[PDB]
Amino acid sequence: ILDKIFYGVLDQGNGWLYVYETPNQDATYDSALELVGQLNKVVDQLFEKASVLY
Amino acid sequence: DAFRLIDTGALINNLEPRQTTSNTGLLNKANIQALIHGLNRHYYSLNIDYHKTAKETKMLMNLHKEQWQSGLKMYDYEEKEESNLAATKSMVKIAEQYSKRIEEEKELTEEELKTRYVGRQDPKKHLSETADETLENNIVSVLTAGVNSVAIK
Amino acid sequence: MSLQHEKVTIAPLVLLSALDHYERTQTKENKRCVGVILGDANSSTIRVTNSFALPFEEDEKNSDVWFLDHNYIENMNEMCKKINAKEKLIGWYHSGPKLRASDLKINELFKKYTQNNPLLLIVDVKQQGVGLPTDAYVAIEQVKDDGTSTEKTFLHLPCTIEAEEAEEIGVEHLLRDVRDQAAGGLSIRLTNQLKSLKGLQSKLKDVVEYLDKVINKELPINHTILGKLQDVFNLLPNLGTPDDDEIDVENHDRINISNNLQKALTVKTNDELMVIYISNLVRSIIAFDD
Amino acid sequence: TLEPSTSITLAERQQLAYDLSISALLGDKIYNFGELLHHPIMETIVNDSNYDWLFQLLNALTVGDFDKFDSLIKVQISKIPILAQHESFLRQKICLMT
Repeated sequence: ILDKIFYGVLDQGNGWLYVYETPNQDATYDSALELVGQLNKVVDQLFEKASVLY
Repeated sequence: DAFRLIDTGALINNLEPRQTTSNTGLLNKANIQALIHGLNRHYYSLNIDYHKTAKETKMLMNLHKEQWQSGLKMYDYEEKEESNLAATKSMVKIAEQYSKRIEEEKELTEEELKTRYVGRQDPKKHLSETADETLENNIVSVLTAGVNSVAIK
Repeated sequence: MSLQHEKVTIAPLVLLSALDHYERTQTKENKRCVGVILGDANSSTIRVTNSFALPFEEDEKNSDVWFLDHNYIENMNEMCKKINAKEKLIGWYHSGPKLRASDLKINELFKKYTQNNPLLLIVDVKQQGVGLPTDAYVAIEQVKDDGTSTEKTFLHLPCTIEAEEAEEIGVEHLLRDVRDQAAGGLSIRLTNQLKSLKGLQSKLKDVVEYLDKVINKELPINHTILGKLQDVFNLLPNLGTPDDDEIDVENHDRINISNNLQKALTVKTNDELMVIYISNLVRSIIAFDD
Repeated sequence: TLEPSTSITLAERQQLAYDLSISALLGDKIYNFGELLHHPIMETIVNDSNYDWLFQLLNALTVGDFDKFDSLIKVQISKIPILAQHESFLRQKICLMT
């Protein structure tokens, strides 16, 4: 499991093995964390231009 | 384009201003030097307009019998997920482009700054355009699914 | 002969032509116009390239009595053969408001010239309905399970429109309108949405009252009509199934992108917000010297 | 497609109607029981004794009544060896229709 060669979980209170091959990842959600990240960096750059106003 | 001869003897009699009397004075041209010689100086041009009735306008404007019933025609969701994925990815790269543009671009002479710090090839404009475009499409997709689920069953 | 009429593409030229001939014979008050249809066949799509009028006087005492000139037909065809030699008889257009059972005998007459199965193209000259002003039909022979022998009858053909590249751009040159059935911008698809839904609502209302007319007013029972409704009930979607739960999940995803993009444009506009205000400060200096 | 100037007699027709009822009962992909009873050949021939019990086996399937089916079968399967060598098809048919 730690190697993630089948990345399942072993239930030791019943002695059964579940194998999970399911995807827990989606492309959109990953790209979205980048895109939001870009905006935070940009908003800081904006802030400097607005110091003239203050 | 439409032409009608003005005779050679007619040019000798200098009757050419007779043919432009009581017109808006708007005429057409096509390429210069050889084309245009023949055009104005040996025949005469008049514009062309297009005539129709309201019966014919309806005939052309119509389309299929499921073209006014094509908003219930949802698409495959594999395609709509392609659309969701492509837009978000691309905008990360034009955002990066946008970060570099606003680091500098604060000295004098706007056009100079825009040439130096890519401000021409404007990523600010491109980024907003893509976002709006995908934003309008997704409000209707949501609206389509919400209708078809509840309306049919 | 055969059935190869699965699709009928119709040039817009022909529709415009049909109305022009109808008026220039000035057939009104339930008079008809018949002209030949020229074009391609032996293709699953039937291509309607051209038409030409035939002299045809239709009676007012009966619908069973008509004059049609057979000698005229060949002359029109050989001339048009000289123009382009891919045009043959593929049928005839009727220009009535709707369908007749005296068109069946005429259909049989045009079967002589054809090497296909005659297309009856009812070109409506009344422009009824927001959809096509064309229904198409072809005369076919059947027997049926009722006990009915050797029927000749018209089976509806779905109608479509195609145009050539030169043909299509002519329309665009003529017209500049933006089309109440268009799926363009946000406001335009909003209108298409409500228009499409009410389109279905109208047709379904007709079936309900059509069913009553069978079972109290003794309209005919037919297995083609009942069988189609069966299909609707059998392939009907269902909610509360695991399909429905995935829809909702797909639905959050689309609501997610929208929410991200809503925030994205607030950044861009707030940038403009600042920059108008910087420009003001500079222009104040300018105004003071002024 | 039957012709209006007869060449198939009424005698021929009655045996044909019988042969079709047999085919529907002992088949495995015939569920058009009522069409037969709605077709003129059988609308008009329901009034002969050897044409009561036969149709009654068709109708038993149509409404899926197992009580009526089991009883008529007892009598007619002894009468008719065709129902008897094709018994297994006959028993299956009422459950599938149901």
